[PDB]
Amino acid sequence: IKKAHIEKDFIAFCSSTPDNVSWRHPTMGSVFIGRLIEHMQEYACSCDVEEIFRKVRFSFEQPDGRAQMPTTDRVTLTRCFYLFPGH
Amino acid sequence: IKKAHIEKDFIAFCSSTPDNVSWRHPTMGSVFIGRLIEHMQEYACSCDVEEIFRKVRFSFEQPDGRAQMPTTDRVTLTRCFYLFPGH
Amino acid sequence: GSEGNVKLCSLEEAQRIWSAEIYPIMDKSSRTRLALIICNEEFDSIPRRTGAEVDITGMTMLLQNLGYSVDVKKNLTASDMTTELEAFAHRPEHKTSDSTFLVFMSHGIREGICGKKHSEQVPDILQLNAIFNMLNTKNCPSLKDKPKVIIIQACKGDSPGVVWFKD
Amino acid sequence: GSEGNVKLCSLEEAQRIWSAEIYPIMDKSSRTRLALIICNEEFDSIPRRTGAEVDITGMTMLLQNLGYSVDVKKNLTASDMTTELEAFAHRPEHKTSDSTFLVFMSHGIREGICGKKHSEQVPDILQLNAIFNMLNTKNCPSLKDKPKVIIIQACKGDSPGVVWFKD
Repeated sequence: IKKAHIEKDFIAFCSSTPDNVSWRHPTMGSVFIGRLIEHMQEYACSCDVEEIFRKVRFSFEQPDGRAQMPTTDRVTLTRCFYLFPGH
Repeated sequence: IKKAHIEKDFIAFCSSTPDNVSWRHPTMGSVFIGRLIEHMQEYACSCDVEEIFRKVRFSFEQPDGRAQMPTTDRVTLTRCFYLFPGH
Repeated sequence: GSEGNVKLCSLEEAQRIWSAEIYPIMDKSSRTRLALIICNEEFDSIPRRTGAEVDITGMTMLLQNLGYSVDVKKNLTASDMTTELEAFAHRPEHKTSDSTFLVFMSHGIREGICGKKHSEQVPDILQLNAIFNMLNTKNCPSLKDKPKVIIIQACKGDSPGVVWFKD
Repeated sequence: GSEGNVKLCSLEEAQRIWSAEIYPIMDKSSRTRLALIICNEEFDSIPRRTGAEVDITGMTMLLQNLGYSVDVKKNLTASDMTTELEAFAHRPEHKTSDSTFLVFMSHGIREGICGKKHSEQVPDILQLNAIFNMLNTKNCPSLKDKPKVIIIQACKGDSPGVVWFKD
């Protein structure tokens, strides 16, 4: 028999920090989701997911209006995850 | 009064995943600590901390002997943290 | 919702990226990438999550355009979510996949993600721990050494998430 | 322990890195960077953490060489750890700092980090939540918008963290 890490190559991205609300516009949808899609559409070509997720967090930096801060958790990615769109 | 995010610009780096052991040599010290120091010494010059921490996780990839997997948690860094050693 | 059209990685951009620190991608014509979206919109004791269809549309189109076959499950209890995740983890397509995405969209509290039956009196909660456990190397050996991306749209509690300051 | 000598970032390497997505660094001659190391080595009911001095030496030298004034506190209960973290968070030097490092090294369990008095019968545990809470914008306004790096050497439970396979 051979050993393998029980937990490895995960990344979680949540819409807000512990204790805190995430916002959803009743017609325009969830703000985190919309922001994530837009950053993926734009940066999947040139950035790994950790980089993309950081960019998403940056977009929420100014706590204007309905503030929230997305958070990346339980990251055990040992490598860069590039999506290589088109490939 | 003005609003500020309650939780922002954090990154946690733990020696092992939830439920799981981290190892410490009685004379050589903790493996995660030694590995972290070595990667910081080498990569603080050219990589941001998220990048450095990923490199540390990679060094533990092969579950040889006393296996463990360091994990990055509760990441709300909105920017790249470069240490700029020497500056 | 969103069209989900993704800027393409050019042949030379893929070259600039390619060394030994990148997740390997499988052959386009033979790989069977899978993604799962669980979205709760209608609840027994929580207001309807109006606009969830926009989220479903956008995430589905995006994940498809990134090369994933997308399964969508709606209005599930934590129990149904658990069963669905166990079934997803055992899908043989993962063996000929290089990665996966799991997207959860629901009401949420500190303890985790709300199932359709959730109430303060009788909790119906999927714990984040259970998601990881069900997709771990033991329970999902086919996704060993492959990136598992978990996306969660939910509150983590009812706090506005802010502190006030004068200066 | 380790010398902690760090490869320097050259003037031209700093140029290659420098755009609007990097944490700003304060002037070398005026900034007052702070780091805290809490390390438990001797316990009431847990075996001595032999080799902890190696960890302390290495982390102290490294953090100093990265420009941090390093405070070291040893053999604390969760209560003393809490008090120490509250004091650290209120240090006025953070106002003229650009970042901080917090290093915890102890025995640990699922619930958190073990204080010196910890036993199965009478827990003495610092929760990871409390660390964040104490360094958050409310309780540590001086570190608003500044990177807060938390390093934890501890078990998160007593599992070897592996699954076995034949093939």
